[PDB]
Amino acid sequence: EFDAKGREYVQYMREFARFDPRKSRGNGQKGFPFRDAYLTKMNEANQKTPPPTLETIMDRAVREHHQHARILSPLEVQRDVGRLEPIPSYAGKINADRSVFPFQWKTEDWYEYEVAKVRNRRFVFENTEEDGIRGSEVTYKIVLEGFWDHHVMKLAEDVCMFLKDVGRQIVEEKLVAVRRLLQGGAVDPELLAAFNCARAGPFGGYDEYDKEEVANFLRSDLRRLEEQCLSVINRCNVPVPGATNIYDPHTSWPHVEKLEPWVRMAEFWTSTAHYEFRKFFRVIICKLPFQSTEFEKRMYDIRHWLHRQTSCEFHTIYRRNVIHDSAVFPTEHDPATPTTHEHHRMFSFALDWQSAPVNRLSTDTVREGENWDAVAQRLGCSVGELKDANAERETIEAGVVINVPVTATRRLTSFGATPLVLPLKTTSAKDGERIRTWEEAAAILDCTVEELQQCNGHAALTYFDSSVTELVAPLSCWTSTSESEFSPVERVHANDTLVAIAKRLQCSEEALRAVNDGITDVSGLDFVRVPPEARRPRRLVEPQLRPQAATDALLARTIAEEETFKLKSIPHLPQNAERFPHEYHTPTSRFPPTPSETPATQDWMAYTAKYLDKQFTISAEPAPVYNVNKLWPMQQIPGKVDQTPFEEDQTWLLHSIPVQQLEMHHHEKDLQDLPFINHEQFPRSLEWNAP
Amino acid sequence: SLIDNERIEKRSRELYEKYRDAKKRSLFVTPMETWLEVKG
Amino acid sequence: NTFLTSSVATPPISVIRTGPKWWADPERMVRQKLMYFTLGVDQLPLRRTAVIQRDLQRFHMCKPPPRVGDSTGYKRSRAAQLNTWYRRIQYQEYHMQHLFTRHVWGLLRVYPGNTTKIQGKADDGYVGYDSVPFHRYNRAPLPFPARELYERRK
Amino acid sequence: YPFLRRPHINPSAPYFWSFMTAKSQMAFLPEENYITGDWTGKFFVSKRQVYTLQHATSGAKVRVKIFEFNSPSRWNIGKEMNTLT
Amino acid sequence: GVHRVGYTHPSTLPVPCAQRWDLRLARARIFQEYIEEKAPGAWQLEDERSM
Amino acid sequence: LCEWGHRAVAPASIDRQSVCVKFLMDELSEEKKLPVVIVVDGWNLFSHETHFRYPHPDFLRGLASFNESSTDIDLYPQELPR
Amino acid sequence: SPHGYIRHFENEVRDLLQYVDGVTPWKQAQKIRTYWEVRSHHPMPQFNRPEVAMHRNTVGLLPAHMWETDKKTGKVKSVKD
Amino acid sequence: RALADSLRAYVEFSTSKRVEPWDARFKPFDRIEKDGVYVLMRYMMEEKLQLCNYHHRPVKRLFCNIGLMGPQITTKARWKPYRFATNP
Amino acid sequence: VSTGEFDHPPFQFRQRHTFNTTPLHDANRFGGRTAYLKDPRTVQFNVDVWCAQQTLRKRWKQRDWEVIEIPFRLVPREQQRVIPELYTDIPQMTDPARNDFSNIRNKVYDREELQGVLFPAAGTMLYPPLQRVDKQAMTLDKYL
Repeated sequence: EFDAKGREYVQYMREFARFDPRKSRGNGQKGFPFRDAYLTKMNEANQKTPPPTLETIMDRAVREHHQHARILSPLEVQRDVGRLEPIPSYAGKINADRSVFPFQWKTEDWYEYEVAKVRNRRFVFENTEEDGIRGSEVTYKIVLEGFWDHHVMKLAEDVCMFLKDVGRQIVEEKLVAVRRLLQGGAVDPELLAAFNCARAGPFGGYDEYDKEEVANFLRSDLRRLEEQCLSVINRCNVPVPGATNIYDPHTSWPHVEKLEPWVRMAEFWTSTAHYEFRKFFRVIICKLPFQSTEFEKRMYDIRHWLHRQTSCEFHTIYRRNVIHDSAVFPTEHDPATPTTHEHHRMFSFALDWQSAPVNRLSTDTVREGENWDAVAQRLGCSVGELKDANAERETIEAGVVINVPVTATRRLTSFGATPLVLPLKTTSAKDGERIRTWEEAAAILDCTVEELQQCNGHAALTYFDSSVTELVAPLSCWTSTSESEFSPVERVHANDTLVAIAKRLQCSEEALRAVNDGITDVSGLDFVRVPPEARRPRRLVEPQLRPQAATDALLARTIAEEETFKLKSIPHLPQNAERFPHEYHTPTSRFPPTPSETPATQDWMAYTAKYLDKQFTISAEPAPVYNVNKLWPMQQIPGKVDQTPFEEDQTWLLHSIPVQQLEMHHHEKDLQDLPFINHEQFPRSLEWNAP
Repeated sequence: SLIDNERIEKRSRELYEKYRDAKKRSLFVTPMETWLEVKG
Repeated sequence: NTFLTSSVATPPISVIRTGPKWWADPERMVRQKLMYFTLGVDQLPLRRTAVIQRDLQRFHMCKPPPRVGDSTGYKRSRAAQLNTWYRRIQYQEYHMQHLFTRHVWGLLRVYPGNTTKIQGKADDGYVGYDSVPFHRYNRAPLPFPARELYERRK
Repeated sequence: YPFLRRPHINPSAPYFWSFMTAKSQMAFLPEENYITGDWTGKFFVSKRQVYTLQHATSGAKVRVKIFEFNSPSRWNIGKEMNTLT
Repeated sequence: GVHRVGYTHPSTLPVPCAQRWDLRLARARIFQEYIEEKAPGAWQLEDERSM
Repeated sequence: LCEWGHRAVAPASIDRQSVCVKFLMDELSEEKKLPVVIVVDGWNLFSHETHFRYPHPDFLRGLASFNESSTDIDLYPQELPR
Repeated sequence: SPHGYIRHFENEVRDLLQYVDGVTPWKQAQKIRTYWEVRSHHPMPQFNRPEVAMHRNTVGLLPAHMWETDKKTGKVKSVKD
Repeated sequence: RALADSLRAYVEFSTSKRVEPWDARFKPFDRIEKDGVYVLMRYMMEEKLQLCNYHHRPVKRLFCNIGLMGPQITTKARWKPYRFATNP
Repeated sequence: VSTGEFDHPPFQFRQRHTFNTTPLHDANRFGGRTAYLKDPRTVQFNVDVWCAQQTLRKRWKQRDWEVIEIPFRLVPREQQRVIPELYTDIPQMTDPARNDFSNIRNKVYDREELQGVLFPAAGTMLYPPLQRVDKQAMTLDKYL
C-alpha cells in the first residue's frame, strides 16, 4: 500500500491532473490547485527543459552501438543477486520536463499563492446547483462541543442516527410531492406573469412565454430536485451497523467532520505548573436541496436532549432572494462638482453623508400652464407612464399634486442646495411694519417656532433688534427644483463629438443643436449647455452629501454665539512654530516629514535644464497623457506633495524616525490584555469558521 | 548622451578657451568657474 | 576592520575547546584558507587542523570503553602523546592565523582593535577612542584624534 | 513585573519639554487645571496640574502632597507639579 | 524622490476612463472610509513577520 | 596626451583628466583606419545609471544664514534623480 | 442599536455633538487655554530637540534680558524676578 | 538659576564647532586633503559646514543630500561615536 | 531565503568583546542603528521595523517600471480581460491558451511599445524604435 505522505501527495497529483481554474470558481481553499505543480507551470524558466548533455548522449550511444550493451535504468537493473524481479511498468517511461517535476517557482508568486489561500478561506458558496454531494440549497452545521473527545464522538453518532432518519422521512414526503407534481399539474398565473414580466426579452424586444413553456421549466427544476432527493435518500440508507462510516460524505448522510479542539494552556506558581483547559468539537453537516422549516424545528429541538455537559451551536447557510430596486438605488451621471477628500474626513461619516438610500421625491407639484407632455419632459418620464401613474386625473391643472413615476430620470432630492431666505421689515405682514413676533414669522414660513429658532440662532439670542434683516428658513421647508438640482452645462471630453454628447445625455441631437446656437463642431468648446429634454442629466452635487444647513442646525448655538461675540480667530500654532519642526508634533502628524518641493527635480532632464545646462532644449523627460501613479499601490490625495519610499539604507537610517519606547498599543489587541494574558470570550476553536 | 550633440560640442570647444585662460591664474580650475553657476 | 573596541584575551586551549562551534567553524576555516591561498602559500597547518577536527567530530559521540588497566601504562601514555601532538598542531595553526591576519591588515592599511600590535606599524598596543582615556597598560594619554598608523593617500 | 505597568510612576535642559510631559504640546490642559463641577474647595491640588501664570500670580495657596510652593516664579510655568516638586 | 501626486480628469484624456482616485472616492463614499490626508507616501511597511 | 592627462599633481589632475578624456574620445571617434576594440565588463552599468545623484540646488544657489531660507538640507535627507 | 466601533454610531455622534453644543456656552468655553498658550509666558518656552534641529539654536533664543552671568566660566549665578 | 546654567550650557554648546565629525582614519575621508572627498567639501560644502558648526547630524545629512558621494558615504565611512564627536 | 539576521540577541548576562562574542548593542549588528538602544519585546519590534524598511527599500529598488493607468481600449489583448484584485483569486496566468503561463500581475511593458497610445499628441518618435536582433540569421553564436 502507501504511507500517509505518499497517499497525500498521490491525491495532490491526481487533483492537479484533473484541475481546472474554471471549475475552481465560487469555492474556498479547495479551489486552489496543487501549489507546487501550479507554480512550477507558471514559472517561465521551467518552460524549457534542457536536452541530455553531449557527454550523456555520447556515452549512451557508445554503449548502445559500439558495445552492444544498452544502458539500463536504475529501476530496470536487477539489484537482488539471488532473485529476479519483474521490471515496473514505469521504469524509464516517465519523461523529464522541468514544468512538471521537480517544482521550482518564483518567490513573489509563492507569496501571493499563500496569502490568497489563507485569505479566501471563507469565500465559499456552499449552496449550489451541482449534482450529488456538492449540490444543495440549505446547509445546516451543528457544532457539538464537549469536554472529552469520546464524549463528543458518541454524541455525534447519536445525533447522526437521529438526523439520518428524520431527514429520510422528510425527503421521502418531499419526494412524494415532487413525483405527484411531475405526473401532472396546472400552471400558476402568477408564475406565468413572472415569466412574462420583463419588458424586452433575450429575443429582440418584447417576449411572450406560454404556460406550456413555463411547465417545461418547472419540469426541469423538479427533475433535478428529484435527483438530489434520491441521492439524499440513498446515502441515508447506505449506513448499516455491520459496516458504517459516518465521517465520509459519500457513505452516510449527514456526515461528521472534525474540528480542532480549543486548548488554553496556563502556567502558574505552585516551582511552576502547566495546566491546560481543553474543549473538543465535532461538526455535523446536513445539506438539503430545499428549505424545510420542519427539519429546522427538529434540528433546533436537539439541545433539549443533548448529552451530559455537552453544548451545541447552529450555523445556517440558506439561499435567499434579494432585490436590487433600481428606483430607490438608481444609476446617475457623476455630479458636476465631484467629491474631494474633505468630505471623507475624520468624523465625516456622521456630519457629511446621508445614509443610503437618498430620498427621491415621488410627489411633484404642477407649475403654471405646463402641458401634459411638458410635465413628462421636465420629469424625464414618458407620457404614457405618467398617465399610468396618475390615472386618477384626466387633465393637469396648475398647482395640483401629481405622482412622478419611479423610473423618472429627473426626480428631485429632498431639499435644494440653494437656501431660502425671507426678508423681514416687509410691510406685507399684519402690522405693516417689521415682524417682531417669532411665531408670526414661523407662520409666514409655515414652520415651527423651534425650526425657525435653530436655523437662525442669532436673532434668537439677540431677541427683535433692527440689526436682523436676513431670516433663513429651516431646511425642512425650502424645496429643490430641477433647474438648480441638475447642472445646466456639461463638460466636453477631449476629442468628443456632438453625437457622443447627445448619446451621453440621452437627449436629441437637434435639441443640443438648438440650445447651443446651432454649433456643428465642439472642438473649440469646453462646456456645452445641456437641453432641458436630457433624459440622463448630471446632478450639480452628490445627492448623498449632507446640506450645509443640516450641520448648521446641528451646530446652532455655535453659530449664534459666534455671530454675537464676533470672534475672528486664535492661531492653533504659535508664529514661530514653523522654525522648529520636531516641536509642536501634532497628534495627527506622523513621520517621515515630507521635505519642501524643489521646483525642478522630477527628473534629470528638468534638473539639467534648470541648474546644470541653462541652454538645454528638452525641458523635462516626456510625460504621458494618462495618469502615472508614482506611489503605487498607494493612492495619495492628488495635488499633495509626497515622497516615494527611499531606495538607500542611509536615507532610512539618517531620517528622523522615533523608536517605540512605551508599551505597544493595537486597536483590537487591547481587549486581549497581553500575549501571556490574552482574554477570550468563549472557548471556540481557532479553526472555527463563521459561515 | 547625444541630445544637443552639436550644440554641446560647440559649447565645449568655446569653454575650453575659458578653462585654459583660467588655468594661468589658479592651480585648480573649477566647473563652478567655467560653466556651473554657483553664486552668493 | 570594524571591531575597534577594547577586547579580552582568551587562552588558546579555551579557544580550541570550541572546535566545531567557532575554532573549526567550517566557514571560518574556508575563509582562512582563502586568505592563505590569495597570499600564495601552502595551507598545511590549516589542513592538519581540518583533518584533526574532521576525525574528532567523526567520533565525538562515542564513549571510550572502561580501561581494564595495564601497569606498563604504555597505552595511556601513547594516547596522551597523540592528544598533545594534535593540540600542538592546532596551537601552531592558531598562531599562524593571527600572524598572517595582522600582516594582511598592515598591508591593506586596516586599523586593528584597541591594544592590538601590528609588527611593522605599532609594536606596542594601538589604542584609538577607548573608554579609558589613557593607554590601558602604558599609563599615557592617547592623542586626539587616534594615531594614524598609515599614510593619507588612498 | 509587567513592563511599565507599575502602580508608582536633576532637570534636563534639552529635554525639558520632553521628560514627564505630555506627548503633544497642542493638547489642552488636563482635568487638574480646571474646576469640574460644584465644589466646596480642594484640600490639595492634583500633582499633575500644570503650573500657569495664574499660579505664578498671587496664588492664594498651593498644596501638593506636603509641599507649599510658596516661591512663585515664571520659570515654573509649563510643567507639572510632580516634576516641579 | 520628492514629488507632487498628479491627477487627470477623464475629459482631458483622448479616450475617457474612470480614474482610480475617482474609484477610491466612490469606495470611500460607499463604505465610509476615513482617508488620512497626512499619510506619508514613504512609510509603506508590511509586517513581514506575519505576511 | 594620455600621459599629460594622468601624470599631474593633485588637485590639478582632477580638471586635467576631464580635458584629456574628452579630447581622447573625440580623436578616437575621428580615427577611421585602425581597428579599435573596446571591451567593458558590465555594460549594463554604463547602460542604465550610476548610483550618484544630482546635488541639491541649495548647495549651488548659495546661502547667507540657515534660519533665513528655512532649508532642510541638513535636517532631512532626500533622493534626487539618479 | 449599533455595536462595536465608533464609526458605526452614525446618529449618536451627531446627537452628542448637538447636545454638547446646545448645552455649552462660549462664555464658559473661553476659559480653557492650551498648553502652548500657557507656555508662552515662560521666558524661553521653545527649545530645539537633540533629535532633529539642535544646531538651529541661536544665542538670540535665550532670555538674556533677565539674568547675569559670571565672567570666568560663563554660567549663570543668579536669576531676577 | 540651576536650570539657567543647564539651558545656557546647552544653547552655547549648540553653536560650538567642537570637531569635524568624520574619522580621517578610514576612507573615504582617508584621501589627502587636496584630492577626493575633501575637494568636494572645500568647494561645495564650506558655506554649509561652517553654518552647521560641524555637528555630526547636520554634517551627515548634508553629505547624504549632496549625493555625489552616494550611499557609501555612510555605508562604509566610519564617523566618531557620540561622545567622541561631542568633545571639542 | 535570506541569510541576514532577523532576531535581536538575547540578554542573559553582560557580554565582552572576545573571540566568539561581541558586546551587545555595538555599532556592528544592524548597521550601527543600535545606538538608539530595555524590554526585549519593544527592542524586537524596533528591529522588525528596521528589517521591514530594508525589505521595502530593496523591493522598490528592484522596481524598474511604472504604473500609468491606461484606458481599456488602448490595451493589449492579454490585459483586455477582467483581472481580480490582489489576493482575491488564484495567481492568474496570462494566457494558458497561447502557452503563456506567467503571472499576469507581474507583466511589464517596454515604454518603447505604447508610444502609439502614450504621447498621442507628439507626432515625432520621442523614443526611437526598439532594435530587435534576428534569430534566424547566421551569427557568431550560430556559426558553431
